[PDB]
Amino acid sequence: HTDPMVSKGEELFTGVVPILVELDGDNGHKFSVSGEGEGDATYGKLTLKFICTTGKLPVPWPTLVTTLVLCFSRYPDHMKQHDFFKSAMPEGYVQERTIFFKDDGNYKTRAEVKFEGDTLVNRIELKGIDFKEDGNILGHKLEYNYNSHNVYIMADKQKNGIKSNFKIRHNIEDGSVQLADHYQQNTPIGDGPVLLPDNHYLSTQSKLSKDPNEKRDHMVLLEFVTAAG
Repeated sequence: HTDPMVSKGEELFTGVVPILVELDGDNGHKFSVSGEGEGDATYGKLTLKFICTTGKLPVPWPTLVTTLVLCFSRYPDHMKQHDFFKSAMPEGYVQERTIFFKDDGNYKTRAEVKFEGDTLVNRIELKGIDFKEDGNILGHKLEYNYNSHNVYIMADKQKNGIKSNFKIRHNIEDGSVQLADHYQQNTPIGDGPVLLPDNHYLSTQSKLSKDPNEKRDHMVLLEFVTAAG
């Protein structure tokens, strides 16, 4: 890369980076989720296996996919200047979201994504309120799958970061659809310079699977993210 700042952020994601994901979540049903796996940013490849360490997960697994490391997205060479997530490393960035579920409750998530040595760590705290106890979320009426999406990344120059809002559409078991309206903002942790991008997209593609030898409530995730625009 002609740009040495781009060479700084890209050097941290040249090969296979190990990932660790931790989530403390909360109507007020408390739970915890631990995730482990690898990330290959040269390909946008994501391989993660999450485990509900507190027992049964009180929510459906697909509703936590967007919450449970966009720094592993594959940014094309002519777009490396627009990679905010990698440019904030290794100090990291804070990812905050409010996920509105149509005719149900909402998630409020605060995340710290940073490097701890060779390991990329994702710290999440999740607060969910105003959910229906027998609704789709708390009643586990969502199917165990996921769709492909294109999220619009814009930058906020007054926060020195990014912002994005997009719609995730979960599939209800009866054939209907549950809307999860996302609002997202990302700010850098350190004081150093970062890459404030132009408007672009992130094309996502996910697969949900189960480990036949795992007896705890878990989710296997295969995800590919690539930027476009």
